[PDB]
Amino acid sequence: TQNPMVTGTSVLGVKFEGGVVIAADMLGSYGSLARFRNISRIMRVNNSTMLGASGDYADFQYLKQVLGQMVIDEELLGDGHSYSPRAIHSWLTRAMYSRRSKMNPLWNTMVIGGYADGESFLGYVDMLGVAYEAPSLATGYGAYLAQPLLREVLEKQPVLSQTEARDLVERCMRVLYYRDARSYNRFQIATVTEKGVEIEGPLSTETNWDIAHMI
Amino acid sequence: TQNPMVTGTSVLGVKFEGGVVIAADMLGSYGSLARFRNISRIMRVNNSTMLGASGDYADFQYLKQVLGQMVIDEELLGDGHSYSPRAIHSWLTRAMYSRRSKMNPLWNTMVIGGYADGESFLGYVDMLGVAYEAPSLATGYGAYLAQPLLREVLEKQPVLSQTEARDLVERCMRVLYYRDARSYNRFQIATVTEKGVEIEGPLSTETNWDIAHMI
Amino acid sequence: TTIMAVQFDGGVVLGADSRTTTGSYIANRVTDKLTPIHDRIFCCRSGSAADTQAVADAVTYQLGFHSIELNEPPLVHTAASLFKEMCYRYREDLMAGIIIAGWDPQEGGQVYSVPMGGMMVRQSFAIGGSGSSYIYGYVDATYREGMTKEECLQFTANALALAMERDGSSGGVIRLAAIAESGVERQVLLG
Amino acid sequence: TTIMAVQFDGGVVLGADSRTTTGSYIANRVTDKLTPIHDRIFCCRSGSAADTQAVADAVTYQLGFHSIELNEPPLVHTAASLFKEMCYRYREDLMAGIIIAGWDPQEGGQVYSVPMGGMMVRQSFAIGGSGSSYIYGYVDATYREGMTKEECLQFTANALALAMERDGSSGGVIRLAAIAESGVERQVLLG
Amino acid sequence: TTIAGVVYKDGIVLGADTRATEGMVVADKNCSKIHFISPNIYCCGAGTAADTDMTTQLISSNLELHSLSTGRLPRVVTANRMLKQMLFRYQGYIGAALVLGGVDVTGPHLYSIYPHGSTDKLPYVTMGSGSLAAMAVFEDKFRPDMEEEEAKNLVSEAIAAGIFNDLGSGSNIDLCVISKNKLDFLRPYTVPNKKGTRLGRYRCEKGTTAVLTEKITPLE
Amino acid sequence: SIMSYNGGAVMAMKGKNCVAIAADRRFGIQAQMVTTDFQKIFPMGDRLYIGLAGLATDVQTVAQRLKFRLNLYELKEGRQIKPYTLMSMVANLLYEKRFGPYYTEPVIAGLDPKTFKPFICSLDLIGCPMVTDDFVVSGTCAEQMYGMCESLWEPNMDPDHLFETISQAMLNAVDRDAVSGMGVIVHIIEKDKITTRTLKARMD
Amino acid sequence: MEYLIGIQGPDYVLVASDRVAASNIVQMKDDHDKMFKMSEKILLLCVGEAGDTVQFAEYIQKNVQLYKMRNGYELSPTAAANFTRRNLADCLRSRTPYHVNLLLAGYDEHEGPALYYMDYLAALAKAPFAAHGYGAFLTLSILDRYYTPTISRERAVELLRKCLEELQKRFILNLPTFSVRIIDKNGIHDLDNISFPKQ
Amino acid sequence: MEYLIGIQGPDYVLVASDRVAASNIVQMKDDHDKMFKMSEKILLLCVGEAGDTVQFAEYIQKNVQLYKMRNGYELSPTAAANFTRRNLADCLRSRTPYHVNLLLAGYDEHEGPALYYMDYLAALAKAPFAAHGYGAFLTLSILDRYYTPTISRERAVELLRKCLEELQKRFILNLPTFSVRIIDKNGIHDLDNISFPKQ
Amino acid sequence: TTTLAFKFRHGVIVAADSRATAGAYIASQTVKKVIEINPYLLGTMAGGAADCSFWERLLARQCRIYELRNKERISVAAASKLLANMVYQYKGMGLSMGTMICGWDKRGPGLYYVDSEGNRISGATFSVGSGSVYAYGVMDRGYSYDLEVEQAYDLARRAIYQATYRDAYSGGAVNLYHVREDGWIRVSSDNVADLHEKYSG
Amino acid sequence: RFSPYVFNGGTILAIAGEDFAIVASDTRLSEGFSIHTRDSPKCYKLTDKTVIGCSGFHGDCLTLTKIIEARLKMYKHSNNKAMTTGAIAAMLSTILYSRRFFPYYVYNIIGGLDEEGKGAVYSFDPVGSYQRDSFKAGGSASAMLQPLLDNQVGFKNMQNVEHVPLSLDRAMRLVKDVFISAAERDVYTGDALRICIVTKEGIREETVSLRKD
Repeated sequence: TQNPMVTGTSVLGVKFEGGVVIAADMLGSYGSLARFRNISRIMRVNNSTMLGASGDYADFQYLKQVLGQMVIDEELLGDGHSYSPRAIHSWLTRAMYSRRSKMNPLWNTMVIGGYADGESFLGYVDMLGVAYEAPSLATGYGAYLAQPLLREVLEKQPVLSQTEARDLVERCMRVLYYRDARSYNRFQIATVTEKGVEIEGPLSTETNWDIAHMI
Repeated sequence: TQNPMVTGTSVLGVKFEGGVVIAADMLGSYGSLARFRNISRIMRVNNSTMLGASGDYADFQYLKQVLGQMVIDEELLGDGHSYSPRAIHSWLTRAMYSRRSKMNPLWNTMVIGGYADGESFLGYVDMLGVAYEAPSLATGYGAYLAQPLLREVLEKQPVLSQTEARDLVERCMRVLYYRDARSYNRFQIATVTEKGVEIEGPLSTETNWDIAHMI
Repeated sequence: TTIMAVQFDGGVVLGADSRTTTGSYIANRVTDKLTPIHDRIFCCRSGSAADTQAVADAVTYQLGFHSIELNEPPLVHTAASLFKEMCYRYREDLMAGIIIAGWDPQEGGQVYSVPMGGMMVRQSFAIGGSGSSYIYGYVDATYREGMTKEECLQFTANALALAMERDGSSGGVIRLAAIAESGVERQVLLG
Repeated sequence: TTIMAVQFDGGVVLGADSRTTTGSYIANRVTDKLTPIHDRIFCCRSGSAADTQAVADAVTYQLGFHSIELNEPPLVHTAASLFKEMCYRYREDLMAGIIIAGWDPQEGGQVYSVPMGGMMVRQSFAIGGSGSSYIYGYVDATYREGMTKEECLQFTANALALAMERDGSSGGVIRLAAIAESGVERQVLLG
Repeated sequence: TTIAGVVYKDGIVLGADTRATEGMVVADKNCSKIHFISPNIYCCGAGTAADTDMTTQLISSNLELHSLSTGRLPRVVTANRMLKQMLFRYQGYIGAALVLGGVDVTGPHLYSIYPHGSTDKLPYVTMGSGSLAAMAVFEDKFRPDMEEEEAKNLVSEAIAAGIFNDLGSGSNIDLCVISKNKLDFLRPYTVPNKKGTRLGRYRCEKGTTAVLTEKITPLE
Repeated sequence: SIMSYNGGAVMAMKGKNCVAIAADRRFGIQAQMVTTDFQKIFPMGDRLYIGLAGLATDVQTVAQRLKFRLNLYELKEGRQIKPYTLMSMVANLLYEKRFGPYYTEPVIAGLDPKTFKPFICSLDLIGCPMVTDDFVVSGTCAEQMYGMCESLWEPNMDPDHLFETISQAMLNAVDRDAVSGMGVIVHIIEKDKITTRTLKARMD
Repeated sequence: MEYLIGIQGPDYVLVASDRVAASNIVQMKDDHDKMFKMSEKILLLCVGEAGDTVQFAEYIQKNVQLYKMRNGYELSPTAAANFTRRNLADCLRSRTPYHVNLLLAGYDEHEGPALYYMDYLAALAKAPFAAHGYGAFLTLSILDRYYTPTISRERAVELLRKCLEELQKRFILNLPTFSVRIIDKNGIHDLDNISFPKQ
Repeated sequence: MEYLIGIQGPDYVLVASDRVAASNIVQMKDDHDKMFKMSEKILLLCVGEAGDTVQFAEYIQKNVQLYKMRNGYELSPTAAANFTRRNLADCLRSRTPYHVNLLLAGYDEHEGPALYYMDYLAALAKAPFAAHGYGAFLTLSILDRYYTPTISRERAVELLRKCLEELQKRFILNLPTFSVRIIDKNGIHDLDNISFPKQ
Repeated sequence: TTTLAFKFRHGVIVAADSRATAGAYIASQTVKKVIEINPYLLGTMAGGAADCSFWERLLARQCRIYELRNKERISVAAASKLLANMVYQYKGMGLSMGTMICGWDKRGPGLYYVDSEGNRISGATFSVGSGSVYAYGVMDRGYSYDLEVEQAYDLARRAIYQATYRDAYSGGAVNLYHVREDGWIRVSSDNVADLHEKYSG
Repeated sequence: RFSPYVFNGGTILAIAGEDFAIVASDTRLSEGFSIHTRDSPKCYKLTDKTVIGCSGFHGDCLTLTKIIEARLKMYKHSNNKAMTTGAIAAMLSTILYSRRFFPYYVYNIIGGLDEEGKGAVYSFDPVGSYQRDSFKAGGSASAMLQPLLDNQVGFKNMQNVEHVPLSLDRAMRLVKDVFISAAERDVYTGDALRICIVTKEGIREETVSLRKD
């Protein structure tokens, strides 16, 4: 993709004790016009891993299609063997690299979250194929804005509980609602555990404007 | 002005027996957005000549100011002498040429119509200083569209009456409403005779759409 | 230019201006901007003209062939998928503002939108065209959940009226389309 | 960004969002986008910020000095003429969306508009700002000639509400200004 | 470079980080970014260093001149008007990202100046390259009418987050507090980063370098 | 770059009670050298030198201009100049050409005129001063001299180890550098005397 | 384009330019002179954009003659060199820069002989031997191979003979005749014009 | 840049190229040979991009030798000229064009001697005398004053001597040695190597 | 970058420096530029490391193929021809390569010069590189055909010393190879500063 | 528009000993003016006697690592033996030239043992040359690190300083000092240090922290 038409915005994900929470909003802005204000930007992959992305929404639909077909195929193998989330991460990295090697990149910014076999997993995939693991990921302007809250609390406390993690995600999305121009007060939280994968509904934020009464 | 912000559109003018009729519409479009749909694009100069213009409306306000001041000054001379319309045409041509010599052009397209001492006058002023006389003038796309109707009837009949001229102007403005993208169904007709200068109200057109019931 | 599709309980309602322009000159004063594909499914287009015409013809080809081979009436989401595949695989050269609507026996009336990129979404109402932003300004003001047919016709009538009135590219004459289970009822308003 | 001015019988009513942005980052969340010049005359700005701030300060200078020398309250059309001259003289470097409104003893409430070019016009209502196209879509739909003060407040509230809801640059909080013969009444609303 | 400003219940607490990079190499570990203006008004700069320096020295000279001509304490709004008029007079050629703060008779007043000439009065601002992290900490943990130690801890936290994010400073975050009566200025506030001790003595010796031509020149 | 037109490297290093300044000797156009005796360290009064690096035109011009203003100052006022005063003068001289900038990076190293206090600072091509405590460098090669001096510096240095430390730093950073070489001159000054030594550097 | 050589001795300076005034295809003039006698013991050479060469000769030559007629005596070579450098550095930062490549050859009663070296960016140099051009490359390897600071003038003439004979061996341009000067305790003495039949 | 004359006689062809293989500053090789004996009575010269010269020489030379071994006899000069022109016209409109400047010198039993003239745009010519480079410019005028269709070969050698003596007078490049061939009823006879001492 | 080559009565002398910079930054001081193709061939490195290394390695491969198929050692001109033919197929694509080919032949001495511009030429003296002109100067001072052995050694060594003394992009160890009738022999690898002390006086 | 490269930065060091090859690298991965992580080791353990470090563009580093591992397994599953060090160096040079006209933007250092059991550091360039040197510093901090190693490993520019063979723990304190001293001035260096030591008995690793900015 040379020119991204319909972009999303920042995606937040962080591990906790035996699970990964991912939250991204539901906005499909074109240029500055928030044209598609009710879209889904997280795919709930089969039972362990879970995907969220940024960049071109059409490319996300495309990779949604391809990953869905591959997951359906392994589940129809009937062998009792699944994809680890790290295997999905490797495949996606190779896919993005082979996209940009042919000078036709997929304009995305993807976050892979998974919990399989006791261990959580949270992987990152860039457009250029830059890919790594991290205890807390933040895309787009989130790496500029909501990343230091994650890096503050994880330095202050390396492990978490589910409630503290979810609350921290809520606070970061509030902050992104405050000062991202491409943002919207409607977001959805998605969560993986060993109990399965769960997508919560379109939550919102609670804002403050008491600094506006000053001059 | 290097980049015209708020442009007008085409101006039509034609002599007749002892008078000149000029009609232009009332639209102030910015780009494609018709932002100022009720504006005046004809200055009624003192008692004989009369001005209509196209292009940037702000420059038209500027020349309105300067010409108004010059006419006020000669009328405050109290000598009984006025500007002939041809003198105004000459002055405006020299003004535009000295404007464009400094590489800062006035983005306009001006038409000067006047009736003095038995003889009608209809002058043209370009942005580049190109200036001439004509029995019928047409600016912008009017020189592409309504020019051959004027030149058709003037070849078939070199003189006109006031009613025939006004009807022909009405038909040409109907045609310009049909196929100019920068056009609007609201125009005002201005007319000079020896009886003075008269600005008629915001007339409209009567359109046809019976070709639409075909496929 | 400005195209619009609104669904209701029974079916969907479409609408467009005409005014095919080239630059600042109008090349064509009256245009079938909306196009039949199947007997129950329409699409209305924007952007470039030749691109959308050729794509719509190929979609008509593939969709007619597939729906004859099924020996069943086609889905709407299927045609949306066809436009999605042809738009996304060969983007880069096209400028398509394709909006798919149409009644279905299984799923009722549906409206899909395919903008210039190639994403596909189902909507309850849609805008499209360069002069669609303004009525996109108030279509989220005037909309009420659960309209009738006449409320949709009056709604889109006021919409395309104001869009044609304000935008320079929009204008011309009003074409409407009402698609339901019963039949296809098209009409042309003027003045 | 999105600025608005509506007159009524007694006086005029203004309005703006706040949200001063730079690119995609918000530099400032709350802003006095409308500016006092005289005790009865406001202006609300758009385009670049520094341009409008310096122009408004110089207009405040010239108008205050002139109105002290007249020993009479100034006109609104005078201040509009001052903005016209200063905008037009440096149209090459400024980006001003200055809208002048204000009550006057001789002429009541008036609204003048000066866009980026440098032309000057008297209007009954005005839009302004990059996210103003949408409520410019329906400001010719909802407007009724001869409103009251409360109808103008509700009107501009709905206007700036929908503009702030839809445009990305617009948003924040609603600031209002009511100018009449009696006084100037400003308040900060949200909804 | 991450400067910040805030307004507590009485005055203004300013902070800074003092890594003056020239391109990609750390060129300085201690660069005073908190500049003098007046006995009550201070200023911080960002972006082009020498432009901010020359401009802030010129405006401080002019306000010293005006204040000594008047005979009372200066006003912050006069500094704001001079700065915005100067930066607009240079048409945005001079890049000077400024934070202006002082306490007048009316009280504390904080201004941020963007280098074209657009200015804002705010209860809290962040400027610089890593300003986003400090603005994150501000938008998370600001409340109106903070106390003294609360505001100092908050500003320290913000600049600390800017330092744990990229292009902060090695430096020991500088602070400055302006009240109605008491002006303070604290360079070595908190040193989080001790340098690691050297592991070998890589000291040269008295003669390990060949000398071609010596000279001795006595003095007084 | 334009700074890499004629090469150049200036190092200044602060010792315990004394200060050492050194520079390279090579002069030439982009790849063709010309001479090995081009002077870049100038005396500005007693026990205080200045070094100039970059384009040689601005080097000689700013050195003569600074000598002009320096003698006018020292004749209007009988005392000799303090180093902060010289720093402010060089900053003002460079900032007068704000948009017509000279291409130089002046380095000032001198002692106190009243006490024996050393002083180092450096400026940019528009007049940004920077006072430090360990060392300042300028010229084309930067990262080399930063790595060497951050490797070898100690706070309290006798002048011999000061001389050898700055010697090894200049030699190694010059041998890694391409466009700046062909000998090193070293000025090691103190309250009592002024020493100038030239090292046997590689002529390659 | 070409090069004029400038060999310095113990008590003499051996300068030698060419005589070529070609224009881009043809050699219009084969006895051109680039040698500008400033004073009784000060020479100057110039190569560059050939509209600037003449204007430098007018300005420098006549302003030095103005100093000589004003005060009572001849300049040092050092002050003359610095004055040329100053006028380059002043004429550079304008709308009208000069693009010339000079070198200066003087003789003092006290300093003895002196050789300088300009550039089109106004750089002074106190050189043992200077260079410009492509002959810069060739003549400086050969000359830097065979140099002695205490060299007699006939050894320098023989070295220059050899250097020109190795210039006519792998050079693309023509350069048929070189004129040669010398400066001594007396003044400017012109030696014979040095050409070679090549093959 | 460089030079090759193509004088046609009544019953002979006088070709003469140079021996220069310089690269952009220095003259790397002063005994270069651009003369490509195609057959017993057909010569070929080449000037252009010096990586293309050799590859064209390979192609043409070996395909003509291949023709000679195939059919049993020597080509006409005319068919060889047309074949070269044809291969330029095919090689131009591709991703790999050739930028060479040829001329062909042959001898027929029936047509006698023959001179052709290429260009980097594949143009045939049946010329009385041709040239290339900038000495082309000077020398065809010099040659065009003093031409006779019935000219003897020693007059042509003397004429070429005069033309070279006027080439070494106002030209910017060096060109020290020229090699000279001749074509007769016998074949390709190499004349003596023609250089000049200038001064 | 400065390389040279010249053949004479007793075989061929090839010398080179060992400095390979990167812009304004010196990478190494001991870059062995004279690529030993065979026990009877020596190739050089003239502009670009990877291109010279790759194409000369491929040429060594090809020459070994030729010998193992014909049981008869390849000539020098044939090797230069193969190198020029392999280089010509990427003309304009941005290869910088100005190497030299040296070796002993059935004809005896062989000295060619192959460019990425495809300027395959014979000759007697050559010098490639940024400071090659300096080597041309001092070499065409000291050149003859009837030279001795130690004279040619001193000629090449003095040449590389003057070249690296004037040019900035040259330095490091001075390699020195000598091509004989039977095979090539490395003479010495001498540092610049040692030569500066020896030859400065 | 789309630019195909981006600068991730990084610093890789190598020291060739008498019987050891030490390769160390920080684990900071950044981009522009941000930090992506503080754990991304540039080192990779190929065989029992080979450690490779890869800096520059990160995706090409990962891709190149995986391709090298594949060809290692191909050589093993074809020829019943592991590769040497120089064979791997030659193979990497063939790869880097095999994408000549769309290059990898990757600096590479392979350390390891030769067949004699001695240390060997093979440096590289983005286009595919290599050479057996004793020490290299690749990446952003190359110029901050080469002259100090020239002073200490090479014993250059010194007088009357004899040559002691570099022992192990001397090399360790050297590596620690150069990463601390370079982390003082670099912006692309810090947050950890992964030190790989190749002996005649395997590969050792060691984790040393740094300053957190």
